[PDB]
Amino acid sequence: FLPPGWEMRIAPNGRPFFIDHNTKTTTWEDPR
Amino acid sequence: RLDLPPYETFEDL
Repeated sequence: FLPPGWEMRIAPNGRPFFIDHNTKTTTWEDPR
Repeated sequence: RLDLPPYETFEDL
């Protein structure tokens, strides 16, 4: 359901982000 | 634009 390396994680400020672990980049918007 | 913090690695998958 969630692509390998892609993680849905939140920051303690209440902001959710998708982190791609292979490219190790922070993505805010859903790439679809 | 929502502030983006420089990627820090949280618990690895």
